[PDB]
Amino acid sequence: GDEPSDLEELEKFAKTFKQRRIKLGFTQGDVGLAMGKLYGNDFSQTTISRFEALNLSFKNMCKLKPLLEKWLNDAESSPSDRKRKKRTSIETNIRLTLEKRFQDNPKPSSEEISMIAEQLSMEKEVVRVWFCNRRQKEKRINC
Amino acid sequence: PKVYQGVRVKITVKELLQQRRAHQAA
DNA sequence: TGTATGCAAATAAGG
DNA sequence: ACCTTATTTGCATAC
Repeated sequence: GDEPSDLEELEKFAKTFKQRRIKLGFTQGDVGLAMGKLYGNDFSQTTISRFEALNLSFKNMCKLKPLLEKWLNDAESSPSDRKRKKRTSIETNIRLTLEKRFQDNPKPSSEEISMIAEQLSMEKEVVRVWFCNRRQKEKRINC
Repeated sequence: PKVYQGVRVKITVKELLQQRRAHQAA
């Protein structure tokens, strides 16, 4: 049950949002900080870029547009008018040790994940997810 | 062979708009 | 300098 | 709890 009119609404709003962002003097990175400080909806420059270029899914774009439009209408209306975990950086040295563990055994037990996280001074959950994503990558690249 | 290593948005609004434009002109 | 994007961390949803 | 498949999302960096 696809709606052509919804795609048009998104195309139009994408074009006019970029237009009006620029006219207000905001970079893509500026929009993303304004939405965090003001509304709690922190968003990266990457995500604003994808939204303006329509390079998000239809569902993701639909969910962001009202959050973007609210920001824009406020920023243009000045006549006296919980949060995602930060993306953990994994340095090349750590990645290489995890890769070696993965080649040894691509599915460490929970006890083994604990040992690894302690060895590398990491949180158990980050190591757990690293192995999940690495197993997924192995399926993706050998499809 | 250069294989894409990471995850991608499989179907974008951009592509859906091109695809509606392919079906209308039909 | 801003913007676009490769790689992947983090999250969503089911079993 | 914690894997799976699925998808959102942002570092880091190339233009």
